[PDB]
This record gives sequence, C-alpha cells and structure tokens, in this order.
Amino acid sequence: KVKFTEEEDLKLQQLVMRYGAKDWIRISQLMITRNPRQCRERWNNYINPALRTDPWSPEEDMLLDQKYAEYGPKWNKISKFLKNRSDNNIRNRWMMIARHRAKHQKS
Repeated sequence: KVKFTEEEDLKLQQLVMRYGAKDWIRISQLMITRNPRQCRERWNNYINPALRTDPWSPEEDMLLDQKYAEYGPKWNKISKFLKNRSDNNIRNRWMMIARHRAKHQKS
C-alpha cells in the first residue's frame, strides 16, 4: 500500500480539488511524508476522469497474472499500466474476478 492510507486519498480529492492537480509540491509540503508524484499517482488512479464505473476485461486478468505475479495486489503499480481505472476499481474488480478462481472454477 502507499505510505498514506485510503482515508488520505479522500483528503486528496479535497486538497487536489483546491489545487486542481498541478501544485503537488505544495500538497507535499503539508505532508512531506510522501512525494508529489505519490499523491498525484492517486489523482489519475483514483479521481480525475470519473472512473466510478470503468471495469477492465479478461485482458487485464490475463495480463495481470503476469504483473500481479511480480508486484502482487499493488494496484498502485498496476493502475499505472491502465491509466484508465483506479486501484479502487482494480482492488474491487480483482475481488470479483478473483472470486471465480478462488475455488477451482478456473477449469
């Protein structure tokens, strides 16, 4: 997980809404515990395009088995390969698709 907790990711929606999405150096001054790119990575992988409903397809499932196998549930690194979804969508959809392979229905 990232240094800050999801609860912070919500603060980003507010602070970033006040800065728009370009003064990360300022938002980082408040919480120097993270780099400007760390909170920005959430902007596109959490709030910016309104992906409250942008679920991926088996393409990420098969291409994720390769990335996850390396990073694992770090939707922070995966969401960067999508730039179309958010960790909240991946962490949430992976549990929907992982629920099918959870038992053995995989075959």
